[PDB]
Amino acid sequence: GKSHGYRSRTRYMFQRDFRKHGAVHLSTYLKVYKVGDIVDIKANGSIQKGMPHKFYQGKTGVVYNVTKSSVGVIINKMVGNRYLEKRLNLRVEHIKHSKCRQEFLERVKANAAKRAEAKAQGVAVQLKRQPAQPRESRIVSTEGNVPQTLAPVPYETFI
Amino acid sequence: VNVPKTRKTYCKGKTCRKHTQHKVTQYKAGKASLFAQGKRRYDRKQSGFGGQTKPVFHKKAKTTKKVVLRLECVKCKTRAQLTLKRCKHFELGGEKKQKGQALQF
Amino acid sequence: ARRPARCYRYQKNKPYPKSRYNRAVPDSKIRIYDLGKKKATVDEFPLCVHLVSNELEQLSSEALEAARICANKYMTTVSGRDAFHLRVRVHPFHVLRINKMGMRGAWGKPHGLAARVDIGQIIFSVRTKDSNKDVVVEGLRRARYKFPGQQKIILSKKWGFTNLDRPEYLKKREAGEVKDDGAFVKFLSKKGSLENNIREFPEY
Amino acid sequence: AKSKNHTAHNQTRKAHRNGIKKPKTYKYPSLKGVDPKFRRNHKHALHGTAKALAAA
RNA sequence: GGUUGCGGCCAUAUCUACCAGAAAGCACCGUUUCCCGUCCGAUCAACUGUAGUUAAGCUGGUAAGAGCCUGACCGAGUAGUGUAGUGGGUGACCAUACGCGAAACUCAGGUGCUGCAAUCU
RNA sequence: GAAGACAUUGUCAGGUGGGGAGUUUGGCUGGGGCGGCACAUCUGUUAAACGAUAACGCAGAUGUCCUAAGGGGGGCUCAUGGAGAACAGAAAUCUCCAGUAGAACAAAAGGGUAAAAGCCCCCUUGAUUUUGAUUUUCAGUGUGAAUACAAACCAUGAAAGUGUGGCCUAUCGAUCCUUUAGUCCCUCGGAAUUUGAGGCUAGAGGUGCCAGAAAAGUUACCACAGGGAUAACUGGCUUGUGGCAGUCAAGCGUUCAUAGCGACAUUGCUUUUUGAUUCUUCGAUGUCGGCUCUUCCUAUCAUACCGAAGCAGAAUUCGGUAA
RNA sequence: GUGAUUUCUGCCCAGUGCUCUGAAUGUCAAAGUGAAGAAAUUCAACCAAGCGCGGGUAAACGGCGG
RNA sequence: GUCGAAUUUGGGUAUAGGGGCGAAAGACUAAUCGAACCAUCUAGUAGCUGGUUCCUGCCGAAGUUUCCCUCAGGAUAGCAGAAGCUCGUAUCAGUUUUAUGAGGUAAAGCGAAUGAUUAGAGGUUCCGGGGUCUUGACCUAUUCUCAAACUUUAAAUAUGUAAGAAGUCCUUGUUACUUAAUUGAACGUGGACAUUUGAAUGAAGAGCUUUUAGUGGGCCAUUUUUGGUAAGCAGAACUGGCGAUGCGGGAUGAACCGAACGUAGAGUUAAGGUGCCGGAAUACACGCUCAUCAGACACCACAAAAGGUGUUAG
Ligand SMILES: [Cl-]
Ligand SMILES: [Cl-]
Ligand SMILES: [Mg+2]
Ligand SMILES: [Mg+2]
Ligand SMILES: [Mg+2]
Ligand SMILES: [Mg+2]
Ligand SMILES: [Mg+2]
Ligand SMILES: [Mg+2]
Ligand SMILES: [Mg+2]
Ligand SMILES: [Mg+2]
Ligand SMILES: [Mg+2]
Ligand SMILES: [Mg+2]
Ligand SMILES: [Mg+2]
Ligand SMILES: [Mg+2]
Ligand SMILES: [Mg+2]
Ligand SMILES: [Mg+2]
Ligand SMILES: [Mg+2]
Ligand SMILES: [Mg+2]
Ligand SMILES: [Mg+2]
Ligand SMILES: [Mg+2]
Ligand SMILES: [Mg+2]
Ligand SMILES: [Mg+2]
Ligand SMILES: [Mg+2]
Ligand SMILES: [Mg+2]
Ligand SMILES: [Mg+2]
Ligand SMILES: [Mg+2]
Ligand SMILES: [Mg+2]
Ligand SMILES: [Mg+2]
Ligand SMILES: [Mg+2]
Ligand SMILES: [Mg+2]
Ligand SMILES: [Mg+2]
Ligand SMILES: [Mg+2]
Ligand SMILES: [Mg+2]
Ligand SMILES: [Mg+2]
Ligand SMILES: [Mg+2]
Ligand SMILES: [Zn+2]
Repeated sequence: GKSHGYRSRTRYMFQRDFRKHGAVHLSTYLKVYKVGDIVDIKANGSIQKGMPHKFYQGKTGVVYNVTKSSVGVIINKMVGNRYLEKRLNLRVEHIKHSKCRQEFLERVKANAAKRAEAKAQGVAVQLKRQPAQPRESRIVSTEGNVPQTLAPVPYETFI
Repeated sequence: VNVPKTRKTYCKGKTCRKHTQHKVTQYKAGKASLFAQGKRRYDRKQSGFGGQTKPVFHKKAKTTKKVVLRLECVKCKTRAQLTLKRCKHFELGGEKKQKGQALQF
Repeated sequence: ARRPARCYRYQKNKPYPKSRYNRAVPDSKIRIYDLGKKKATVDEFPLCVHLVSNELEQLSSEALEAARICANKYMTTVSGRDAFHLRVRVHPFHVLRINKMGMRGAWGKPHGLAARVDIGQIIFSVRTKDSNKDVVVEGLRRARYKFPGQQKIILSKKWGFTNLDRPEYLKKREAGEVKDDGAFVKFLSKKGSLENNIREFPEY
Repeated sequence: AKSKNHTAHNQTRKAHRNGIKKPKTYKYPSLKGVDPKFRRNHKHALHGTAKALAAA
């Protein structure tokens, strides 16, 4: 018959990285997590307690609860034609701070700095990111860079 | 499996409310009464003509029964029940494991 | 008792090697892969000729054995017993299955061995002297009739079985960077301890 | 007589007729599963700050 | 800059073979009444800093060293792959169009950095 | 005349009772049957690098076992190889060196682990009490299993800590009824006491067809509703098998590969074999063979005309145009 | 049950049936009897036939190997 | 066949439906027998077959999930209609971008681990065996070839989250939680910052509720893919179709190509075509081919290995 156990099909997912076995470094346990923080889930195979299910591998959520050695995380899961809220109790070994928004904080700080700098004299501070734009015109000099002619080469075996 | 005849565990006896010494025995069902309401109803239904009026189970599949231990507190004589996993051989006596010796004969 | 080769010509299934999950595979029909003077020095046979596949298919172990015998027999008769070194460059590791008798429980038993070859993959390699080019080419031409699909004979520009061009190999050997180790050679690199690279290649 | 066993054909198209709804986000989410010791003190903290604002 | 205690990242830090080390520190080293632990005061416990030694540990340097790390239009825009055609071919498979893009290989450079506290020609 | 409180008759009780009555006599399934379990589950793979994903796919496993093989703490380091020590040898015990785990961890497999999760020693029962939340299968029901806390009571350790069974991924069970523990609480309805009975909360006795009817055959005397959703004829697809025909040429042929043959290999054709499949037909396409009669195909047995020979003649053999 | 006459009908009683002037302290209903209890009730002893045990039986059902 | 008897036969009489009668065939019992006929219970039940009556308008499916003595049937979720309700662009998206995660397939690798595997060469024994020197066994450096249930490395396509007002910053209030400690945590008072307010594009408006129909036999094509010699065979993955759909094209055809439909007029095209059938150049241009079985347009209605001083180019 078929087999659909809890850790089914996780042969490679939960393995340790090459030459990275053994105990966890202490910086994992020294980080602080607060309600509202954004974390991403990556299970560690050497810690069998408080381990997430394989579905949540590589997912990102928001902390809603803090306990002695674990945190509570909220994940939106697509079931059928809708999304359901899932709450996970995970030990800190299996999570880390997400940088998908930590990089966004500095853009907020820089926007305030640029707004205040131009507040006294400037208008239209233009605090909006823009996509890559088409290149403008330029002049290409041939001084010391005379074009080299190329031609297709004949077929050769050289086996 | 081997289980000691004595065990220290929580006693919710309204006077202990703490870990105490308990005597350990094995639970036994006991004879069914002839005046239980379910029994009185069955005898009335079975009388007269019509034959057997209730199903009789036949397709047994289990080979074991779960062991239930009755724990009696030594202070207040308050009993408690614990259930173990299924096993084929169960004992309460001693004869603990020897750590390592030569296999005789 | 053996099905025609058209029933197993193409690579339709995943590789199915002999392992701890089969354990009941018959032996291959070809057991010898080096023929002729296999003890010959690299400097003795500079010319190399290849029989190259031009299709993505499977070659049975029977076909490899039959083609090997035909090529060796012809070249020995014409050129000589020790005038070439013929090497088979394909090993049959894929196990074929046959369903012997409806379609219930159709998983078959091992039936034979075959080698999965790609486009441009070398099948046979022969090294000999320059004056013996025409004999070895004809020997490989006669081996093509034993194989399905299209094969090509290409005159290699390497030196023997080495991965170096003929002018490049001559450059190294005149500098004392080539040492004979059996039928093949070892080269001198610019790396490693000088204590080991000096006793080896003393002439350099 | 044997029939088909399983398929996911047409299932995604059915799900996109009215589906793929992002969950509605609310201010003040439910405190289900929050640590009971934190919630016991948070209740007392809210009562204290309610009196101060009312009596201000 | 040296050294010790507690560390962070966890080989640029490891491994093999050699050489060197002022000061202090570390260590080896001395002893068995006491607390303590062994078949053995070897390990572990206690006492002395006295009797000795830089031999080892330890730290640094050396090697067309092994490993490891970083980079390279080195290999290679190759293998593979998303999308397209009433494209080629009996077929097996392959070319082209709009995109994404490896690994091995080759060569070059590197061989721990650093936080807290104390101490030393 | 016989017989006698015994036979007889009446009402209950035990046995006997296919003579007779009523009923039943799983499912999946390349038709059904037999077999098997793909029916409740677990590991790896098939699976196409989130998740999900079929076949009577591939290689295996589960209905157990353990007072420690559970919990805590301490000390220690394995497989294997090399060099040694009376008896002593390839394997007995002792010593040193090398040793990233090549060992061990109840079991299937995959993960995980080295001052440990392994080995040895010491101490223990947290495999405990109360009731909620969460993850997996999922309808976001149940059951099983598992995760993180709260309120108690404990074990261990100098301590931080760890512990709500087994390092992790399987090892299991509703209603009704019975029975036990708890609370000694609620009810027996005209009012009380004591037995008895009935309730409240938590377990056990089992449904393996594992969301859980109580169940033997036969019909060649047969019946009905249906089914071409499905087998026993043709036809259609396929050609393994059967039949027929090429290519290559090691050899056979006194010499001599190819007059005539031809191994090891390899490419096809045919639907005059049998399988595979289940598209058409079960409100019916009359079913083996022979007899009779017509026509068609050529892969030519004979007849016509030819080529070739190891064709002297005779006879025969190979091939061509030819139905 | 076999199927005129003639001739001949062998061996097997373990199994399934049938049968017995066989044995006794196996199993055993209702009523009755005893003990306990305030009673409902509970337990115990005794205990018919049959079954079990023992013998017989194949022109009973049937069997006649390695 | 039999024909003086177990003979044939009239009339009378007896046996009645789970009963009769049978020199035995499940035979016969009024054309009815492996349980007669008649009326009633009875309009017996059927997950099964058949049928189910006027028009126009708008919207418009499913053959999939879980459970069932469930497999020709139901329940359940989904897809669909109707009724609307709260609001008036708030916010959302089968899409891209930027920033930041997750994965172990294609490929690649084996003088990298594990497991297979060809050939030598240099070394090693008080530790294999013949012989006084050879074959094995390991050791070291090389060499040929591999893996659905091997792997250091590792794509493409898919996939999670973020891009602000529920935000950022300054000051300081509450608590029985927490800290050696006004330390922290959580929730607040007050002040400062407006829609180039924090990328692109779009948005017949967004959000929400109740109720109920049909369906729960599917099938085909491209790509990925399992079993099988193969199949117009059996079974999966993503998407698009048929079923439910006409129209132009492929002569002909459920699925291919083009394109989707209110009634008409004009113009222009798609795929496919323009000797005649047949609407449209027996157009233009450079070559190739002569078949005593030429060839002629995707899906598609088949042809191979091996050969030819046929002819052409290299
Ligand atoms: Cl479908
Ligand atoms: Cl009558
Ligand atoms: Mg556990
Ligand atoms: Mg009765
Ligand atoms: Mg073929
Ligand atoms: Mg097979
Ligand atoms: Mg179905
Ligand atoms: Mg298209
Ligand atoms: Mg009577
Ligand atoms: Mg009966
Ligand atoms: Mg069936
Ligand atoms: Mg997946
Ligand atoms: Mg354990
Ligand atoms: Mg009353
Ligand atoms: Mg079930
Ligand atoms: Mg049942
Ligand atoms: Mg059919
Ligand atoms: Mg054949
Ligand atoms: Mg008809
Ligand atoms: Mg007819
Ligand atoms: Mg008819
Ligand atoms: Mg007689
Ligand atoms: Mg008569
Ligand atoms: Mg009969
Ligand atoms: Mg009716
Ligand atoms: Mg009727
Ligand atoms: Mg519409
Ligand atoms: Mg029907
Ligand atoms: Mg995988
Ligand atoms: Mg690959
Ligand atoms: Mg239906
Ligand atoms: Mg079908
Ligand atoms: Mg239909
Ligand atoms: Mg056509
Ligand atoms: Mg015209
Ligand atoms: Zn007590």
